[PDB]
Parts: sequence; C-alpha cells; structure tokens
Amino acid sequence: YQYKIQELRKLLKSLLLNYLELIGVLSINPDMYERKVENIRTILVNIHHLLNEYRP
Amino acid sequence: MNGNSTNNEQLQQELATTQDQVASIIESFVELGVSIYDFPGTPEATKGMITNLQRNVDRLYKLNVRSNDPQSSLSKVDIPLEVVQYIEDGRNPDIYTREFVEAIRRSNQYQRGKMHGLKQLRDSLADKIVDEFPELKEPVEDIIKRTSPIDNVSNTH
Repeated sequence: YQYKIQELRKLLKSLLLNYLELIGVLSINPDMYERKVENIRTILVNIHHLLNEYRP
Repeated sequence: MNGNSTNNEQLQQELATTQDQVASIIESFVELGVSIYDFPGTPEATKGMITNLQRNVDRLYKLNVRSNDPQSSLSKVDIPLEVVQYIEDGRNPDIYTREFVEAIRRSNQYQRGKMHGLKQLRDSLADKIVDEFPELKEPVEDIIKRTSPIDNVSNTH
C-alpha cells in the first residue's frame, strides 16, 4: 500500500493545485470552470475510492 | 460605420419631423379645446372645430404613413415597456437612462470588486502554499502564469 499512499499524496496535492487553478479561472473568466469542477470531482472520487480500497 | 452614421442622421431628421407634427397636433388640440370652452354657438365655430378636427386627422394620416413607409428608421428604434410606462407615471424619462446606466456602472464595479477579491484570494493562497510547500512552487508559479495571461482585452479601458 506504499504505492497507494504516494498516489493519495499526489492526489491531495493535485486537489489543492486544482482548487488554486479554479480560483485563477474564476479570476480571469468565470465560464471555463465547468471542466475544472469535473477535474476536482475526478480527484475527489479517486481519493475516496483509494480510501475505500485501503479500508479492508 | 458610414451606413450607421447616415442612418442615425436620417433617424434624427425623422424624430424632428415627428416631434414638430406632434407639436402641431397638440397645438390644434388646445385650440379646439379653448374653442369648445369659448364656444360662441355659431355655425362658423362649428365649421371651425370641424376644420380643427380635419387638420388633426390629416396630420394623423401623415404620421401614420411615415410609420409604415419603407424609408423609415422608426422601425429600427428600440423601445421597451419600462420607458413608456415610466412616462405614464409623470416622472422624467431621462432618469430612466440615468438610473439605467448607473445600474450598468454599479454592476460593472461590483464585478470588478469581485474580480480583484478573487485575485487577492488567489495570490494570497499561492504565496502561502509556496511558503508551506517548497516542492510545489514550480506548479504554483505555472498555474499563476497560466491563470494570469497577457492582457489583450484589458489594456484598453
């Protein structure tokens, strides 16, 4: 599970960076955020599924 | 732009001639109204107020045919219901332009304040992240330069 732990670490760093990118998108053009919210959704569901994979 | 300019000039001439025709109608109305109030009872006054009605009707002819002729920019005039019901309240219609452009400016300034606030949140977040995370400073600066592109629709005011 070391691989999955490092994957979770990269996932949380990507989540923080993508929230910063979402703020940047909304602070130049508040219309292109729709795919960024989808990216945040994919990051969140991958994080949660990684946690539930670690759950057993 | 030349077509728009000559359209605006012809529109101004049309507005002026509609205004003077309407002024003539209103003057005829006050004339026949004071003729009714100061009626001498004579058949000549009867014919006079008939004549007043006749000029009013033919003025209505001339400004109805100018409301339907092909060479008309009056169809190109855009009029909402708020200005005409605004006039029916007896209250000044240039306030509608004044309050309307003030709403434009108020919304623009609200959006600009939100714009600058989002910028402050973004760069405060960025500086704080690169303080906490030195390994993430290159992706943060890449995001900053990506999410602050070169201004080509912002240099003009």
